[PDB]
Amino acid sequence: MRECISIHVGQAGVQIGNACWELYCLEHGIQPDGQMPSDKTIGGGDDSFNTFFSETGAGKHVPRAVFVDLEPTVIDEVRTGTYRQLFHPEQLITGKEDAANNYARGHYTIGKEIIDLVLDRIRKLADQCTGLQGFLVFHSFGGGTGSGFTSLLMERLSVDYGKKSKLEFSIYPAPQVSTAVVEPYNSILTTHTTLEHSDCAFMVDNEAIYDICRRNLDIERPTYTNLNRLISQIVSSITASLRFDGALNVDLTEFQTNLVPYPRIHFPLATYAPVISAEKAYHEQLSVAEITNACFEPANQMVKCDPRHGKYMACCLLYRGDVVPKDVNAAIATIKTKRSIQFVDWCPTGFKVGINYQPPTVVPGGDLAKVQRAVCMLSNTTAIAEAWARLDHKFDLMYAKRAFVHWYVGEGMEEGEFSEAREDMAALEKDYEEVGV
Amino acid sequence: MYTFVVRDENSSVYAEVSRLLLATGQWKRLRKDNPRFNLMLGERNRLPFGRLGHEPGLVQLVNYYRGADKLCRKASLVKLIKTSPELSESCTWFPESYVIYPTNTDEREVFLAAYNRRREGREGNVWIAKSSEGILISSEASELLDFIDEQGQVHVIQKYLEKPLLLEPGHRKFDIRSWVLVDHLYNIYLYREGVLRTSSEPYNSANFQDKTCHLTNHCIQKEYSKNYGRYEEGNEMFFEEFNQYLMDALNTTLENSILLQIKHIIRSCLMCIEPAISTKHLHYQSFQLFGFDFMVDEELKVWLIEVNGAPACAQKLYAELCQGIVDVAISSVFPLATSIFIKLHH
Amino acid sequence: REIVHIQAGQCGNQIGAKFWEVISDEHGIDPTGSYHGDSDLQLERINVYYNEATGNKYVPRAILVDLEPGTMDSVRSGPFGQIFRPDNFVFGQSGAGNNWAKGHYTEGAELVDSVLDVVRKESESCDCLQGFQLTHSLGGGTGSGMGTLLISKIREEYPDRIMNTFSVMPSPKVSDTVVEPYNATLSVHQLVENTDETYCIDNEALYDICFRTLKLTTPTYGDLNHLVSATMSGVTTCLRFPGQLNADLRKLAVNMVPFPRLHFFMPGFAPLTSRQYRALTVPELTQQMFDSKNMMAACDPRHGRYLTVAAIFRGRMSMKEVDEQMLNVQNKNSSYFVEWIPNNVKTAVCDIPPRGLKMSATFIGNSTAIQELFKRISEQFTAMFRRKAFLHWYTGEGMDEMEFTEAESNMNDLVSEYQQYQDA
Amino acid sequence: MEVIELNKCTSGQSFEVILKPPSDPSLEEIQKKLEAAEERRKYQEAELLKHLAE
Ligand SMILES: Nc1nc2c(ncn2[C@@H]2O[C@H](COP(=O)(O)OP(=O)(O)OP(=O)(O)O)[C@@H](O)[C@H]2O)c(=O)[nH]1
Ligand SMILES: Nc1nc2c(ncn2[C@@H]2O[C@H](COP(=O)(O)OP(=O)(O)O)[C@@H](O)[C@H]2O)c(=O)[nH]1
Ligand SMILES: COc1ccc(N(C)c2nc(Cl)nc3cccnc23)cc1
Ligand SMILES: [Ca+2]
Ligand SMILES: [Cl-]
Ligand SMILES: [Mg+2]
Ligand SMILES: [Mg+2]
Repeated sequence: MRECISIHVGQAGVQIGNACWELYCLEHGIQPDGQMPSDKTIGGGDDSFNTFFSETGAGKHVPRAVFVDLEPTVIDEVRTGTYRQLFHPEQLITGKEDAANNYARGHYTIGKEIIDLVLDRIRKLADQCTGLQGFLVFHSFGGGTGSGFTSLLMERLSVDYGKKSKLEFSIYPAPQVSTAVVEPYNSILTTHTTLEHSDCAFMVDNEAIYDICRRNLDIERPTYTNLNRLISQIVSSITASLRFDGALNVDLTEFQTNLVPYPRIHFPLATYAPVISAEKAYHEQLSVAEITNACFEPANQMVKCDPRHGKYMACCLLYRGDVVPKDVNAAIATIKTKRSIQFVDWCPTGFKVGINYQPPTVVPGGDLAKVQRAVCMLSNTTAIAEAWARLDHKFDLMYAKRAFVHWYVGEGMEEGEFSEAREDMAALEKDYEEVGV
Repeated sequence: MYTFVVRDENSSVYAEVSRLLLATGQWKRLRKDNPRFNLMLGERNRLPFGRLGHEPGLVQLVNYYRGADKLCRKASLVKLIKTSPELSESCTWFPESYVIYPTNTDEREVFLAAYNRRREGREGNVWIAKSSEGILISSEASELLDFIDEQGQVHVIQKYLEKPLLLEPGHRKFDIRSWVLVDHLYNIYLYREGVLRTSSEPYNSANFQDKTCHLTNHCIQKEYSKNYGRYEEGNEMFFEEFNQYLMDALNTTLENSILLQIKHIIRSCLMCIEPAISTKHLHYQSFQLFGFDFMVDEELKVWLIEVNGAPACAQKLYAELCQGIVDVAISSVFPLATSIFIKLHH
Repeated sequence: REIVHIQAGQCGNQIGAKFWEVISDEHGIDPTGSYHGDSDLQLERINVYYNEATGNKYVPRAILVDLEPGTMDSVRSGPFGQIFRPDNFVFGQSGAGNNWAKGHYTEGAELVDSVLDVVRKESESCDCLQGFQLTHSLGGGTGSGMGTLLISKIREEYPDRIMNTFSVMPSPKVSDTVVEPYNATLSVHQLVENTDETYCIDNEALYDICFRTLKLTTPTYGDLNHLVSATMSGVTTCLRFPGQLNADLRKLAVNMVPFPRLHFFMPGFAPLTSRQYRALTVPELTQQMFDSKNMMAACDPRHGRYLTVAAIFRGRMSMKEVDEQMLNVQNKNSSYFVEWIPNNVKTAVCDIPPRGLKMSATFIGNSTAIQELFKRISEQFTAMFRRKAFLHWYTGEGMDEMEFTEAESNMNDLVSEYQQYQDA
Repeated sequence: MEVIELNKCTSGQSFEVILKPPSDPSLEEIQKKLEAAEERRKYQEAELLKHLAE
């Protein structure tokens, strides 16, 4: 057994971490105080769930998690919330003033003054680890902390833990819930500086989650709470193989091995089904074939794009609930005939499959109905480059006028970092295009 | 009130569509780069599909189907027909064809295997070569591939149709242009009016170096042809005259001898690619206007040669057709405050 | 987090007092500083503007400044007079005679250090001061001359805080003296260099609103200040109320100001109220807040383009309807929003409505049409300045014509810079 | 279409399905970057303060 440390940076990272750790506790039967009765090995163990929880002599299961934000208001809600007892004070780190939606304020100005404290708290977690495999890093692209502090922290983690894997869960910006006009700038800057320090990055476009909430949960104006419970379902679907018995995606290295053949193209697309309203009176439960088939509708992707007009480099199917292999293979056979699924020539056309018999846990009182089976597909398709296209266009529109650049230069960043980052992104877009057309 | 944006000024059909849209007082045009449009009349090259359908509060529609190029560029279409079970290498309405790459998978080593059986069986062995100006129709291969390699792009060469149907008086060749509009629901609509692009020079089966009685391009006929327009204004015979001719001279209708095959071919092609390009469940929607080019043989058998994805109309029919595009492709999605299309379904 | 508020001069102190009355009411605090509201939204961020004092008392973090005591006395005697700490009243005796040079160079210099002492005391009691807001007019002497002196002193001592101002622009329709264009031009030069964000409150617009649409035949300063206090409560709601968007003065500057110098905002309000019964529909609220007739800077928004817009809806209403209506405005008028700042319109909602309204909307636009305002001032300046008329009031305080030429040039430059982006 | 590496256990199973075969800077440089930005910031501040002294 090898440990995993979760790092939540900025508002989006922290509120999504709240959602995920609530879910985690519900799934492993860990009570809000940190007591897991089914855990007979008191005070320790090398069980699967121990990769995310440590244990105290008093039988308290404590997340291997650090929450970091540059202003205090959001992490203060963790400190006074239902799961306050879960986290140990040293893990919840806050500053006095935020980054003002300014990547350079988060990276350079305010980042330089809190980075060493954060690394010290992360080291205190790592020192409780017999064999740390690495880190799961949650953050927004658009926030000043989310982008700027995150990239600084990634650089330093590559330094202080060179052989360890680093995974991202990244919130891509959408105008319907965005908070800042400069989110494209911050997105490009943090992606350029982080690219080489991340082994695998799961992008969630708030636009897609927003629309999923509206169409399938009949939420008229989704809040961060709605979005985050849905996102935390997807995240749990992705990390279940690190927290449960199995043979697929058991360590972080396997994510890269199975999903990222070319190291720069490390942005797997996530598609999830079924999303069903708790207020659906009569629901007819969906078969393996129906949920698997729904994994190929753009409307269920974490990022709206069209995988028909791209190529696949890898594809993983993570099921939860009442599923057996033959029904999976039966669904795949038919789907292959009715759908445009093209793999790159140097890759095998195939699916790695993982099944966990326990169906998804749902937050009591939440928006999601219990279902007898669910699936999350992780596919590395070049189609996701569409999202970079969108972002790089918005960036180009502002930067051609140097609009807002003065706020970044005034924090000590050089204008050249802008065009450097944009050039890296142009390289990325070309990599995708040549791999996929 | 609806907004559109015009990114292909060099398109006659959509120029006329812009005018018709403005003339309704319910459409206003925006600057080419303004992303708050309902309607995009896109550029022909590298249209940015990846940026469509991410504008909240805007239903967005575009006049091209992403992926339809597989039908509309010559090597692509041959690959699609051969490899697609719906059409198959046994397809009976598409001529034998092969994809050849210049000197600088290919298919000339599979070509020759058939060409020499044609030459031994003492069959007509004329073959035509072209890509997507620079055409060679020859009788022996070493002229064909020799020409292909002087150019530098991928080429297709296919069994020339040695026994076409010839219009009298004149003993001349022709191709049939059908216009087909696929709307956002993937209804396939064939325009009632086709056109017969004729040649003005009786058909000389002797030397295939004279392209004036073997290629039916409206361009190569106005400039380099003797009597461009002696039989029909602009070398364009429409459907009423042509049906009349088929009745008088051959004792059939255009509908029975030819149009049935044309509707079958159109529906087959478009239904075959429907799963690859449909926008039925997409965050943006597509429609597209296609030009199917057909050649009839002396047995009243129809053949498909090119599908063009950005066709122009015949000056006589611009008005009616563009108004039809507005009615069935655009107002269907964006409503305002006896149809000229035949719907293909079976 | 904490904001330090400064009101300077007659106009600055009269609108400052009204602002504190209005937002003290909105937060449940009474003239004695004792909280008496019911909800708890009212207190979550109460410290951005108020200090807590002995006995659960709330004391505005506000310094009152003047060169003559008249209007200060009027405040102390006024409704909320006793809610301010008496030590924060800083005044001289000789006045400034509507003379920028007296405020900035002679009389004001004599008083400015003790104001900065009170500023220092208020700021060292702050956990993380985000910056300052100043209410003043530009047409008189104390607000314009000594307020801009204060601003550049505050900037010297606190170069990393935000400077925000509510600046009342003079108009001949509401005019105290003929030298107002001089004072205004001198002040704009200062503001363009030393504020991060300035709300341009045009006494012309305020007059036209009271006259042409509130049907007030003889508008008083009270009728004008009712509009100003509605607008000020509106534009600070996201600062002092917990919402989804946890806004502050710096984030507002970052998102609203694409180039340092173009930081002059057109504010707007709806429904326009006089000192009614029909509830407004969200579509109505939205059409009115964008209406030229609802804007407090006398400029035609159709004469320029919006660089950025922030919009606040107050009341219980349909978030969904708000989104739809805001998108409808942008999609139906996209001509007027620059296309090189994507998604340059942001919206926020607060459940708490202002007093006497079930719903309202406040508008904050950074438009290139603001250049009209400065052109107006510039014309009135030159008309006198070409004959050096009334200059002796200024040379008698040590000023040189060269300084008038410099401020005029800088304001004309500001106008050209706006015109540069009206056509990009 | 063949089914390989089936591994299975009481919480679930995993396996593979093939349909077709195949047709960083140092701590030094980082603290240098951070301090270079701090220097540009301190310089802009000194420019501002000198202008205000004028
Ligand atoms: N999905 C989701 N997105 C969020 C959430 N909170 C913020 N965001 C998105 O994140 C972006 C804003 O960045 P934040 O994470 O809030 O800002 P920050 O990282 O705290 O950095 P600062 O600028 O210092 O405040 C916008 O695109 C938001 O819509 C959340 O809880 N869930
Ligand atoms: N809107 C408004 N404008 C005012 C008020 N008092 C004065 N003014 C305007 O402010 C300018 C005069 O400056 P004033 O504040 O009286 O002089 P100061 O005391 O030297 O700062 C003129 O343009 C007046 O119309 C007021 O209460 N409201
Ligand atoms: C156009 O892009 C933006 C993005 C954000 C912001 N912020 C920071 C805001 N700040 C404050 Cl104090 N009030 C507001 C009221 C309404 C909307 N936003 C804000 C403003 C413009
Ligand atoms: Ca244990
Ligand atoms: Cl290591
Ligand atoms: Mg934040
Ligand atoms: Mg006065």
